[PDB]
Amino acid sequence: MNQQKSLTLIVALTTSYGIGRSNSLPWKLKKEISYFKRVTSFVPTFDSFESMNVVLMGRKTWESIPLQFRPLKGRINVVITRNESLDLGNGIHSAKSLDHALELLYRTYGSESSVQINRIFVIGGAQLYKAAMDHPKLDRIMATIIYKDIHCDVFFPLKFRDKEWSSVWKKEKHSDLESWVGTKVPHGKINEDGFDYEFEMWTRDL
Ligand SMILES: NC(=O)C1=CN([C@@H]2O[C@H](COP(=O)(O)OP(=O)(O)OC[C@H]3O[C@@H](n4cnc5c(N)ncnc54)[C@@H](OP(=O)(O)O)[C@@H]3O)[C@@H](O)[C@H]2O)C=CC1
Ligand SMILES: COc1ccc(OCCCCCC(=O)O)cc1Cc1cnc2nc(N)nc(N)c2c1C
Repeated sequence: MNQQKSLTLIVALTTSYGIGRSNSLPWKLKKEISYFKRVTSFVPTFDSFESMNVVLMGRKTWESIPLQFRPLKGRINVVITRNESLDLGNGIHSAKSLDHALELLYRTYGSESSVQINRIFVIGGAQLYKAAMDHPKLDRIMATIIYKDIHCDVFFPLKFRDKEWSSVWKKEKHSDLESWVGTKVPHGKINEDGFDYEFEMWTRDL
């Protein structure tokens, strides 16, 4: 009991794979955040009685989210950290690795329990993404591609959209994205505050 679910990674990144600048996001993208929330939150209606999605995040990502938005509402939050928090203890799930998080969620949210887990998301940390790209249950990347070389100091660790990884990672038809995300989603370039981005969904075979 531990191999059940695929992991999905969700990320926004520039075409040079930049994702972060001063333990923050190098952009301010109200719509993009709104997609993140909607993807990360969606549970099919029949399952929305009992089921919640899970968001897994590195410790530096936890801190870098404005305090008023923590925990991410309507999703089971787990922060990955070797400490043995200390979190500020406080009823926010904690684990020292991606697999220790999964084990905790299965123990905590089992057949028995009131709440049921629907999908599991890795929402970041470059360090946590690195561990997720190595994990053999990671089969899906919901990527927002930012068409600008915004200066970054933290990078996505694997060039999954580049030719050297193109036999492993495959970009899906937009209708397959909408279908996976349960909603109609903007297709093509979107422009908030000065640059174009778009929503992509990438997969690999387990
Ligand atoms: N553009 C986007 O889509 C997103 C960008 N970001 C950005 O990425 C940056 C943060 O990335 P990064 O600095 O790497 O930090 P992370 O958010 O991955 O947090 C790093 C810390 O998380 C714990 N951790 C992460 N991975 C593991 C692991 N495999 N095993 C055990 N513990 C782990 C910490 O442990 P310990 O307690 O020991 O410190 C480690 O120091 C920020 O700028 C943030 O804004 C974040 C989310 C999304
Ligand atoms: C540094 O990470 C930040 C910094 C500030 C921030 O502003 C608060 C918004 C919270 C309200 C929405 C909700 O309730 O969900 C959010 C995040 C997380 C984030 C943002 N975009 C994201 N966009 C994508 N494509 N992927 C991610 N993984 C994102 C992730 C983790």
